Amino acid sequence: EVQLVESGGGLVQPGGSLRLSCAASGYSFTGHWMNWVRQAPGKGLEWVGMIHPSDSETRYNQKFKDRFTISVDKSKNTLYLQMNSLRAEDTAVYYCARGIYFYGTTYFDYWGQGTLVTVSSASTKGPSVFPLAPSSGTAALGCLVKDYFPEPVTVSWNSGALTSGVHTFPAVLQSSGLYSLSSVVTVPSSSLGTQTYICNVNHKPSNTKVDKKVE
Amino acid sequence: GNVDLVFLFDGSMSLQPDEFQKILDFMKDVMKKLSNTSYQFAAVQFSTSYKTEFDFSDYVKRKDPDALLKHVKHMLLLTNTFGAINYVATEVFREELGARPDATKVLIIITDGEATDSGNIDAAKDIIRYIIGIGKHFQTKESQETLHKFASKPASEFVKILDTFEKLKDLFTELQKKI
Amino acid sequence: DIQMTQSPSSLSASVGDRVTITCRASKTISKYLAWYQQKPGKAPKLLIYSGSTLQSGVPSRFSGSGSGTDFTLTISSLQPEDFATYYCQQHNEYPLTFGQGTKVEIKRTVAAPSVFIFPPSDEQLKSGTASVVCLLNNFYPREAKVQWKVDNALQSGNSQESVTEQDSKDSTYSLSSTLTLSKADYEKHKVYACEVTHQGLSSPVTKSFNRGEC
Repeated sequence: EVQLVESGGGLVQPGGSLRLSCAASGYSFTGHWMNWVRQAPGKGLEWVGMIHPSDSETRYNQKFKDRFTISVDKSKNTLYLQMNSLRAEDTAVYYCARGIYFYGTTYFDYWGQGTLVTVSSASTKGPSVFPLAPSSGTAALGCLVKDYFPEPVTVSWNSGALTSGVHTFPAVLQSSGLYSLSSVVTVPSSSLGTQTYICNVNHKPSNTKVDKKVE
Repeated sequence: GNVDLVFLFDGSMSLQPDEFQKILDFMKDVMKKLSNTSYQFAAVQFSTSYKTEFDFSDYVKRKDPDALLKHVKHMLLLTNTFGAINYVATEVFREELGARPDATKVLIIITDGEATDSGNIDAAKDIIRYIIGIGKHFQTKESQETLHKFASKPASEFVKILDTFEKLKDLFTELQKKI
Repeated sequence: DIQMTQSPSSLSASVGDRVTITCRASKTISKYLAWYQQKPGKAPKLLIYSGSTLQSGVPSRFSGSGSGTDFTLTISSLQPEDFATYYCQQHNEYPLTFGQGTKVEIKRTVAAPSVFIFPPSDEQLKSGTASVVCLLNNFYPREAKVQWKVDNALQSGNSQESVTEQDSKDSTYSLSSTLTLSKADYEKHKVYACEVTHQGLSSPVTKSFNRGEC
């Protein structure tokens, strides 16, 4: 299958640099134009620019041409976006998307999963995971992921063996400037006391993996 | 010794962006194989009118089939196969565009539909002409026989009708075990 | 540049209705407009290009129309899976510009929230803070009140909510409130309650627990 997997996002200070990666698979990487699109939290999509891997010909949005540099590595089937002199408004989800050049200019048919870039002058804080133990017929239980920076965190249950009745709530921001989210799962009420529940909390910016058994 | 080969590829409204893409990849795989070799290439898209996507002296400078064809756009119009071959005979096989007077003339035509025009291709009589008809339009002998007047004689060897665009892959490997 | 203007900014429609989203252009762009569907947390998904061409895999219930400045995406017979902001994009000239998106939400039948309450963990207490979590599970509409009470003292300004995005199947919402206190404060009081008001509830529902018990 056509696959676009991105890496390199995280926390970066104002005036700092960062290089994102886009690993492309399942098609001839040198046969399609590649694009970078970004999306600020709770806002719209912005085109950054394109690159043709074959010879690395580029076209930019002029809004981005100064501090953003798009390059390629045909040997690794990988696309890069080099960001420089970053500022708060550059906080966005950055997608790499494969484009079609056939009709008009360009539209995008295959997208990357995205990666969050947070521009802030704060420090990376890993989370604490506290059990939301079930009640003393349907029971709820969960994990409280607390006091982390920046976003995001991933939460799964039983290594992925459980998706039914799972609710990973959006992170909220608090006074401390740290995030905190809860992830809850509804289970049979009689299953407790014999069935094992473990939430898998991952915070890549801080290199914090936590396996938390609830009860 | 050395040969000048032109790809005359279909770009009509009956092609799907995927089927158009497969033709483009086919032309590349061919070039890639026939590289480190005394061949030089040119590619012309045809529909209602005709456009040289890259010429010979573009090829001998760039060499990369991927970089040479990156600006191609899908015409999405008709299939004027007659006017197209004449255009390749008078406009593309010129030293203005980088053609060699000692090199033998070869033409690979790729289409998925019957010609939407008429006339003759007498202008292209000293060009070796291959024609590749691709599926579901050449699903009847009568229609397959319409491509014979474009190709070199005998059709037995210069006409290939493929069942599906997925079969352009099959065709490429055929040519690899060929001499 | 070309300003793409979408209409409306958000909407709600019941399952099986005709949704018509309009995208308008700063100035003529022939027929070269594309539609994208973006689901929560996920990347945008191609639906239509060149004004009216359906992409391979996209259900024919999606339809693009228009040429020039006025374009329309028509989702005929809306589905629960069809919850996801829609963006339009011009592919006629550079730079490529998008619309601003239209949230398409799904009207369904009123659903009462199930209420669950979670005392702080003893693990978190060992650290000087107490988080009490109230959970409203699988309800509709999205709009609900949560009242935090500590021995009948209303707690205002020391709680934070989150609402899940529409269930792609089922069609509901879930809400999670977190009341945060010091250990000192928490261990000074007994009755911790969560009073939930919703349109689906006949009268407010309370879920409580007593400290040193839970």
